[PDB]
This record gives sequence, structure tokens and C-alpha cells, in this order.
Amino acid sequence: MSESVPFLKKPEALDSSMAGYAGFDPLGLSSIADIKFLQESEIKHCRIAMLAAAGSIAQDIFTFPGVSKVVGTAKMTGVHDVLVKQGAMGQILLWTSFLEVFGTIALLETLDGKRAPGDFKFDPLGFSKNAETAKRYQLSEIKNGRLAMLATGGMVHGYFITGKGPLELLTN
Amino acid sequence: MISDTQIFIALILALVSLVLAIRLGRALYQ
Amino acid sequence: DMSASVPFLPRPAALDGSMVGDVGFDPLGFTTKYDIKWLRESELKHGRVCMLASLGCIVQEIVHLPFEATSNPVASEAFFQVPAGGLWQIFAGIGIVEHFSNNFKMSGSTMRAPGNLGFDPLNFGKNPSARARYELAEIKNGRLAMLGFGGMIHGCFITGKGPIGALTSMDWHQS
Amino acid sequence: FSPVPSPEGTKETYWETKAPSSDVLGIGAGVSSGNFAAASVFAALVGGYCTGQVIPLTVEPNPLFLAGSFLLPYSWALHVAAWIQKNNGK
Amino acid sequence: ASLDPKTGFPIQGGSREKLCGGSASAGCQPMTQAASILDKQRTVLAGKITVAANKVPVLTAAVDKMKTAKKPKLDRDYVLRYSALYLTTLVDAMEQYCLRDANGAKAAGGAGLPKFKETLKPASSSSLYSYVDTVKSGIAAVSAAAKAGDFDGVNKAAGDIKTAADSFLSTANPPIIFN
Amino acid sequence: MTAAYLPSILVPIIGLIFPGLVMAFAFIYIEQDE
Ligand code: CLA
Ligand code: CLA
Ligand SMILES: CC1=C(C#C/C(C)=C/C=C/C(C)=C/C=C/C=C(C)/C=C/C=C(\C)C#CC2=C(C)C[C@@H](O)CC2(C)C)C(C)(C)C[C@H](O)C1
Ligand SMILES: CC1=C(C#C/C(C)=C/C=C/C(C)=C/C=C/C=C(C)/C=C/C=C(\C)C#CC2=C(C)C[C@@H](O)CC2(C)C)C(C)(C)C[C@H](O)C1
Repeated sequence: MSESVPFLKKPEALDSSMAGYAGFDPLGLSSIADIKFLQESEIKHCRIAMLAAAGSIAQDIFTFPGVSKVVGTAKMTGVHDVLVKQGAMGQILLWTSFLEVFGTIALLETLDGKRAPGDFKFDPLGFSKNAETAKRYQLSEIKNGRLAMLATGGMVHGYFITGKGPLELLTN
Repeated sequence: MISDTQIFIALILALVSLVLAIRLGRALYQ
Repeated sequence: DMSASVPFLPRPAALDGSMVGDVGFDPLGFTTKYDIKWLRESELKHGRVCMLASLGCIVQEIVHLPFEATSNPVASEAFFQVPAGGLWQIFAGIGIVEHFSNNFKMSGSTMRAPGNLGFDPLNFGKNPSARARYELAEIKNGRLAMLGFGGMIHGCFITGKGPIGALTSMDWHQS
Repeated sequence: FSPVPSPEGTKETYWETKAPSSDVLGIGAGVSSGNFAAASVFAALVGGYCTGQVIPLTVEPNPLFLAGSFLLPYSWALHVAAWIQKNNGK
Repeated sequence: ASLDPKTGFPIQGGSREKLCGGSASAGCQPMTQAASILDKQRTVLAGKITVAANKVPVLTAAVDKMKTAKKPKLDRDYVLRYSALYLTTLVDAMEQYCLRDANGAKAAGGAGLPKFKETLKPASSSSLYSYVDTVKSGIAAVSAAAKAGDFDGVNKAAGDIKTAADSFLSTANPPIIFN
Repeated sequence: MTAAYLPSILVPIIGLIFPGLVMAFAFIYIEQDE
């Protein structure tokens, strides 16, 4: 039986060893798609959403030199439009597309099984050299990433109603 | 209008096609 | 096993470590589809052209022949304000040099170390290990000059000035 | 006359039973017959609703109602998959 | 030495077959050529101008036939379709010669592919841009006469184009390049 | 017509010499033992 949803049966493709396992798959989506594909996809959505949430908050707090005269009022997604007329969004697109071409290759060996989901071996600083601290950081990455996906949705949707942007919407 | 030099360009390129057609035909013939 | 430069990727089979310039950097598997001797010959020839071209860009912007049709210091615009009979004469001469150096060979026919065209008239490669060091130097400066020349020609399309002119006066106070 | 190639993962799908084996469903081989049947009705209702909302088509149609209208034929394949899974005991 | 009236291709040999080493002598033979790519683009543009201008009396002769007829109608479609095809081609080619004549080598592709943000001097600041203005006004006259039904108006306006285009060629003296 | 001399050169060659040569050489090829 399932941990998160007691009435529902345990998801067949989901196991405790996998990070952020709460036995949560009511719709049985893990049965449809390859689990490694979903796991890499969750991790990718998590990391982009963490960047997006921190980006929302920091763009509230301060702005980089000169951006105020490129874009004056727009805060959350309005800036995206101003900067596509300029070249900023295109530049970031090009370099993330470069990284995602190598991510295309990386996902191919993940489906071959020789690479773990989300494992890009990018640990320059010494933060994973325990294999106990590594598993805790793995869990915290998944949980903070899930929280960031929901938060990014809440911050942009709040902008969609109000236009205030996150922390300004908090103040007024 | 078309100049005669332009006609001569076409005759050069069609000649190149004639030479390539012979070589393809000889390859098909073995 | 794994790729030295790309840690999450496996190391390509056709690299093997021995061949100069290898940090395991072949993610798109181009060595499985093509012979690596031809690829290195192409890389060396590309880098050699690019080192000549980048040096040409800087030096043309500083100095030019005491003639009209050579005055323009923007490399791209210099290509057009100059006798085209001379330009084709260079193109024909390059065709000659390419033939003799490669000993009149095609892709299979060329393969002889890849890129060792024999045009080293002076005895710089005295020590063979110093030769190996110079080989690593040659590819690293060639790879750097491929990106470097590309930046210079696209700066010249953007700025319209040339390499050193585009650097010295880059418009900090606008896009 | 020479071996005819098929993509890797080609399996045998010829059936003479009441229903085909669940392998004919591809990535949906493990979905239950209840889940297709509920998806089948859901796709039919949402697809019909989205189709109904744009029957007088304009030069500005709502793109979600267009995309949502593709659920109606997709529901046909869903109830066929629901019948196949029910008759395979899934 | 000049441009063929109908083809717009370098016609006369120029009596220059010099192999002459040392001084190139602008030897019309390739690899002895002293002409820039810019000069060759200019001769192509001048050839386009010749084709258009020689075509100008065709409209003039056609319009005269129209006026002579038992009942005269001034085919607005013919006059407009001439203007849309031949006349506009003249103006754009004249503008391009001015662009090369003013900014210089940058218009030859020195600044790159044609872009929405051309980073060069415009077709203005040219001594022969005034002739381009004459043709532009004449195109407006040709269309205005066709809408009005004025046979004489079309003929005079086409004549204005012919004088202006010939004037452009004479002041420019486009280099005749055969390579 | 531009290069108006070309039809009076190429049509007799294409229409008479070209078939006259392919018939002559095809006949030799179809009537040889080796
Ligand atoms: C399939 C293409 C095709 C066909 C059917 C024709 C038909 C004709 N052409 Mg030709 N022509 C063509 C392509 C073609 N043209 C092309 C591409 C060129 C540019 C090089 C020319 C250049 C050309 C000239 C310069 C002249 C003609 C002329 C003619 C006419 C008389 C025949 C003659 O003299 O041929 C001569 C044609 C050539 C020497 C050109 C080569 C023909 C093409 C390229 C080869 C086609 C091969 C074909 C696919 C396979 C045939 C074999 C068959 C048994 C399977 C006739 C209307 C003459 C004319 O107008 O008389 C009034 C004339 O003077 N044509
Ligand atoms: C396919 C193209 C073709 C062409 C270009 C011609 C051309 C001609 N035909 Mg026609 N003819 C053709 C097909 C063609 N024929 C076919 C298919 C048939 C059969 C239906 C005929 C039947 C036919 C008849 C019955 C007659 C002609 C005549 C003529 C000649 C026109 C009148 C004239 O002034 O002649 C003046 C002719 C000359 C001054 C003699 C010139 C002889 C040439 C130049 C020498 C040829 C040498 C030879 C072909 C080399 C052979 C090489 C080897 C590979 C076979 C002219 C040469 C008439 C004719 O012969 O005129 C006398 C004529 O009576 N034709
Ligand atoms: C050092 C280094 C590493 C690294 C790294 C990096 C850069 C790591 C960065 C990680 C990041 C960016 C984490 C940020 C998470 C944000 C969250 C969870 C959001 C919470 C918001 C909530 C609940 C909300 C809300 C809100 C709503 C919706 C609307 C608002 O009106 C109001 C409000 C604001 C309250 C790595 C691992 C790469 C390797 C190596 O070791 C080197
Ligand atoms: C082998 C050997 C011999 C030899 C030899 C020879 C011919 C040696 C010649 C070697 C050469 C020409 C090396 C030149 C390399 C150029 C480089 C590395 C630059 C890259 C560009 C950069 C960093 C940039 C940039 C720029 C950008 C993009 C935008 C700009 O606005 C500004 C900026 C400047 C910053 C010989 C044959 C004589 C015989 C002998 O027996 C053996």
C-alpha cells in the first residue's frame, strides 16, 4: 500500500531507494513512462525552478547595473519581453541550448543506464564526499526543488493577477 | 534579355552534366 | 572509461589517449562516423588558416601596403575594396599548394602522420619530445585562433572597425 | 529474400484470443482498464466541451480549446485500450 | 566600354588583352584583373539600369498605340504592371549604386548579410541621388496619369525617367568590367 | 533572338550527325562477337 495516499496501492514502478520517495503516484504516471526519464525530468524541472524562484526574489531585492534604464517598470515576466527586443534572453537561450545539447547526450546514456538521473558529476566544492551527507543533500535537492516549482508558479501567477512581483506583493 | 555569354555559361554547365551522365551510365553498365 | 573533460559522458573509443590534444572531448560521437586521421588533418589545417587569418586581421588594421585598395583596415570590408584578380590569384595558388603538400591525394588517399605536410624548412623540431610539445602548442593555438578569428570577423560585422579598434572603443554606455 | 529489419524492441503482436495482449498498448501496457475507462470518458467530455466552445471558428480561437479538442478522437483510442485491459484482467 | 541595351552585359572588349606583368594594366583577363568586387557589382547595377531605360520607350511606344486606337482607354493595368516591374527595378538599382558610391566597400557585403539594421551610410549623400529622386517622382507621375486617363502624362513621365537614368549613367560613368 | 546563329548550327548536328553517329556506333556494338 502507499505511504502518501493510504487508500491507494503503492506505485509499482516507485521504490524507497529513489530520492524523494513518498509513494506518490495516484495516476500511475510512472507506469506509463520510463522511470529514469521522469526522474531526470523532475530533477531538471527542480533545478530550473530553484534558479527561477531565487531569480524572482533577487530581482525584487536588487537589480544589476544598467538594467533599470533598459527596463523600468516590468518585474517578473515583463522583463523577458523587453530583453527579447534586446539580446539578453537570446544569449541565455543559446548557452542553455548548448548545455542542453550535452544534456541530450547525457539523457541518452541515462536511458542506456550508465548514468544516474540528474548526475552530471558537477561537484567542484567538497559537498558530497560522505555518501551519507550525499544522500541527505540528494533528498534536500529534491524537496527544495519541488517547493521551488510550486513557489515559481505562485510568484508568476501572483504577478499575473497583480503585477506587483513577489516581495512587493508581500509588502502591499 | 539573355546575353550570349549567359548562354555559354549554360552550355558549360550542361557539358559538366553530360560528363557526369556518361560516368553514371558507365557505372550502371559496370 | 569516462570522459576527462566531460565527466558524465563516457570516453570515446576512437580517442585512446595517445593522440595529441585529447581530453576526451568528443561528445557528439563524430569519431565513430569519420576517420580521426582525416579529422585531425582538417583540424590542423583549419587552425593553421585561422592563425594566419587572425594575425592578418590585427596586422592589416595596424599596417597596410602603401597603395590604394589596401587602405581599409576592416578585414571584411578590405576583402571587397581590393582587386579581385589578385584574390583569385591567391585562391589558385592555394589550390596549387594544397595539391603538392598533400601529394595529390583524396580523403582515403591522404593517409604519414595527420597534418605532417613536411613544410618545416627550419630545424625547430630538434628534440622529438620538444616536437611533441610544439605539436600540443600548435593545436592549442590553432583551436584558440579558430574561435579568436571568428570573434574578430563577427565583431567586424557588428562594430565595423576591426579587432583592436573594436576592443579599445567598446560602447559601455549602450547595447 | 534477405532478413527484413525491424526496430529494436519489436515483439510479436499477432493474437487470436478475445483481446490482444497488453503489449499492443506500448507505453500504456501497465495502465489499468479502470484508468483508461475514466480517461476515456474524461477525454470525451473535455474534448467535446472544448470542441463545442469553438464550433463557430474565428480568426482568434482560444489555443487551449483547439488543443483540448484533440481529446475527442483520443478518447476513442482510450476506450479501446480500456476494453483490451479489462479483457486481459488489468 | 558600354552596356548592351537589352542584355545589360559588358559589350565592347575595351581593346585590353594586356598580359602586362609589373603594372597590371587592368588586364581584363582573370588573375590580371585590377577591378574590385565593388566595381563588378557597380557594372551589374548599371546593366540593370540600361535594361530598364531601354525598356522605357517600349511603354512610350505602347502608350502611343493606345492613344491612336479607334476608342482610347489607357490600359491602367499595363501602365501599372510596367511600373511595378520595370520602373521599380530601376529605382532600387539606382539606390544601390548610390549606396555603394557613398558608403563604399561596406555596401558590397563588407558589413555582412543584408540586415534590417544596415550598419553603413544610406543611399543619400551621393551626387547622383538627385537622379534617383527624379525617377521616384516620375513613377508617381506614371501611376497618377494612368489613374486619370492622361495618355500624354504617361509618355512625358516615362521620358523624364529616361533622361534621369541616362543622366545617372553619364555622371557615374560606371566601370565596365569583363572578367 | 540572342545568339541567333545557334539553332542553325546545333539543329543539323543534333538532328543529323548525332543520330548518324549513335546509329553507326550502336550498330558496331550490337554486331560484335566480343
Ligand atoms: C531535356 C531538355 C531539353 C530539350 C528537350 C530541349 C529541346 C530543344 N532544344 Mg535545348 N537546351 C536545354 C534543354 C533541352 N532542350 C538546356 C538545358 C540548354 C542549355 C544548355 C539548351 C540549349 C539549347 C540551345 C543552345 C539550342 C537548343 C535547341 C533546342 C531545340 C532543337 C534541338 C537541339 O538543337 O538541341 C540542342 C540542345 C543542346 C545542345 C543542349 C543539351 C540538351 C539537354 C541539356 C540534354 C538533355 C538530355 C536528355 C535528358 C536525355 C536525352 C536522351 C534520351 C534519348 C533519353 C529543341 C526545342 C536549339 C534551338 O532552339 O533550335 C530552335 C538551340 O540552338 N537548346
Ligand atoms: C532531324 C533534322 C533534319 C534536318 C536538319 C534536315 C535538313 C535538311 N533536309 Mg531533311 N529529313 C529529315 C531530317 C532532317 N533534315 C528526316 C528525318 C527525313 C526523313 C523523313 C528527311 C527527309 C528529307 C528529304 C526527302 C529532303 C530533305 C532535305 C533537307 C535539306 C533542306 C533543303 C536544302 O536546302 O538542302 C540543301 C542541301 C544541301 C546543299 C546538301 C547538304 C548536305 C550536307 C551538308 C552534308 C551532309 C554530310 C553527312 C550527313 C555526313 C554523315 C556523317 C555520318 C555520321 C552519317 C536540309 C539539309 C532535302 C534535301 O536533301 O535537299 C537537297 C530533301 O530532298 N529532308
Ligand atoms: C555551490 C555549488 C552548487 C550550487 C548551487 C546553487 C546556485 C544552488 C541554489 C539553489 C536554490 C536557488 C535554491 C532556492 C530554492 C527556492 C525555494 C525552495 C523557494 C521557496 C519559496 C516559497 C515557499 C514561496 C513563496 C512566495 C509566493 C509563492 C508568492 C510571493 O508573493 C510571496 C512568497 C515569496 C512568500 C552545486 C550543487 C551546483 C555544486 C557544487 O556544490 C558548487
Ligand atoms: C611551423 C614552423 C614555421 C612557422 C610558422 C608560423 C607561420 C607561425 C605563425 C603563427 C601565428 C600566426 C599564430 C597566431 C595565432 C593567433 C591567435 C592565437 C589569436 C587568437 C585570437 C584572440 C585571442 C582574440 C581576439 C579578439 C576578439 C575575438 C575581438 C577583437 O575586437 C579584439 C580581440 C583581440 C580580443 C615555419 C613554417 C616558418 C618553418 C619552420 O621550419 C616550422
